[PDB]
Amino acid sequence: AVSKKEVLYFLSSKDAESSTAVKSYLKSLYAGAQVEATETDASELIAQLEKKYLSAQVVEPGVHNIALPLGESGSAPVKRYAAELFNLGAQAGFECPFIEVSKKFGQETATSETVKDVLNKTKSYVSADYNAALNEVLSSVEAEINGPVLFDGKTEGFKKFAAKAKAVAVSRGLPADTILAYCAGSANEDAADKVSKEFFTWFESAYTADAAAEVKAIEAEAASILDRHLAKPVAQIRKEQASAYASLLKRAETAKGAKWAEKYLEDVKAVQWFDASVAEAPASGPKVAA
Amino acid sequence: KEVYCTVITAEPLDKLERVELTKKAEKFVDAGFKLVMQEKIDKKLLGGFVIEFSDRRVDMSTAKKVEEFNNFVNKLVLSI
Amino acid sequence: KAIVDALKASAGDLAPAQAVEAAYGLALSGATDAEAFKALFGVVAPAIEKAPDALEVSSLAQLHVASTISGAKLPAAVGSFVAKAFGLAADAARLKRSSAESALVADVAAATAVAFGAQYRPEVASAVASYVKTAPDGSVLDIAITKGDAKVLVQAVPSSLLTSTTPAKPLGHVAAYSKVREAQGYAVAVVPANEFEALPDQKAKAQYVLAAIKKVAPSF
Amino acid sequence: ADAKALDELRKPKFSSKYLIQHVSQKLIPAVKEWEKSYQP
Repeated sequence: AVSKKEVLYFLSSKDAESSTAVKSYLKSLYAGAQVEATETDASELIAQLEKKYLSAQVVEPGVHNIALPLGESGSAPVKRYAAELFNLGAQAGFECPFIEVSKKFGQETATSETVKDVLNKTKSYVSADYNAALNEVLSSVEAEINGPVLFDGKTEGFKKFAAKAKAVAVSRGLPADTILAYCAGSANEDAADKVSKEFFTWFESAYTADAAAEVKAIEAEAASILDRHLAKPVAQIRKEQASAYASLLKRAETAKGAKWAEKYLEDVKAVQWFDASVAEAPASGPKVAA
Repeated sequence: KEVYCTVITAEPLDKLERVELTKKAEKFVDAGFKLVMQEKIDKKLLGGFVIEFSDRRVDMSTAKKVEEFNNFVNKLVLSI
Repeated sequence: KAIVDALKASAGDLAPAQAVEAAYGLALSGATDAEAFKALFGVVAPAIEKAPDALEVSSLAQLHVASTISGAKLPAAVGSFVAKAFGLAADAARLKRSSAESALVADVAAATAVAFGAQYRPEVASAVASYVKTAPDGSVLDIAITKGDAKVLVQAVPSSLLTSTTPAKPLGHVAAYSKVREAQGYAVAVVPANEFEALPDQKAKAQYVLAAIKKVAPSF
Repeated sequence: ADAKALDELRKPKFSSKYLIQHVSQKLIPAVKEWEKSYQP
């Protein structure tokens, strides 16, 4: 069942087993059942931990429903794959990736008064080739002012670094004059529209260049998995995969009463149903009742 | 019969924020000792206070609470 | 008056999810024509009684808006169920809140504590935890204030519910959220963030909140 | 037997979703009582 907070995440979700328990919960309220009170407590450390583990129950079936565009020509299968991950994050309660990772920077560096510290607390979220390219530009400005560059901004010593780090950003390939003017905006909406259309030209070229690098790594992982597997004899393969299947069924059958292992083995039965419904009529596929 | 201590907070204290802290720290001394006060600012603390009793330190800041929160969460998820 | 008269006779060509967004958009546009709401709810109320799970809760909450504002009544099995589906679709907008709305709602809840009198930080924050009363349909209201039996809700609407032009007035759905709580006993004081965050200091944010409460409930 | 459904045939099978749920049903009620009993 649902605990009244999982069902609020699964309203906007569209995966099947979450839409099955919402339609089972919506059928109960039509049959005279009372909706429980939403809990007006659970302070901001507990509340953002419930968001972490409830978004993960919307993301995890949604990732397994998105087909990877492996070995495709063009950008539109890669843009389909990125658009499916955007709508999955929007259903799981995330905002845009630009808004959600800039929130991650302002959360990590709430107390950092020196710009060397923001390069050392947001090291996990920025590229190590770009963290290094801003640490060299930091030391070139650290040598001139002979002082720690402070994280204030209206200091003129800051824009000794900020006008030099902007030259790195155009050297890396991203237009920082366009990105900054999008999050600040302008007065008229006509000149804010042409800086919006130049920002989303970068943004669509940013996640498609990031989804394709995620696809080109799965293509390269499956190619090195296969070429390691094509070098074995078949009798080695058949007993290595029957051992890993048996080690993973006894991992799921020793744990009983858990919801994860009962639903694991129910899916082992549902794969065997799929193989049995194809053997009845292989020209039509599995039998779907309609 | 005083107790010299220095309190480091994130923001400068209000006069109700001071009286709320004073009876909260006065159970960290096991008498009717009036800890005098001393104020210090460090916004590296994310709110709360630390009481530097010059022999012992009680860290009731939230920056230590969220750091001990994550260490408790990261130990349950490695066991569960 | 020709669009609503077109719905009085051709409300049989619409799907039950299409007939909800017709009547919701009529109740938001201030329609008094009950011959449309008699016809438009004749599509949906058999379909909910056919299969209640067919429409999503985002569309079931639009029917509780439409059956409240023009007041055209649903069956007792449907209207009790659709009112429970407004509590569900309001918390999903609150659980999945944009977190610049959460940075705004926690700012409006602070400035409505300054307006009711709190000059120190432990007495501001002790009040904002008391404003989080539960709505009678099961929902959570972030600023729910009561003086005796007179209840005032303060609702903040950041930018997502504002018109994207230069006047920047709030969209039609904030009147939907007002008039449903107003039928539950609240005097909704809507504060938009194009006006609220233009103020320079916190007590000026408190006087804009208190001007918004006195404009709605004059006893507060 | 055969011809199951469509709305439960759309389920992605070996996703986690329940090992994630097993943690959040044993982390959230175990960390609710951590911060209500928390003294430095």
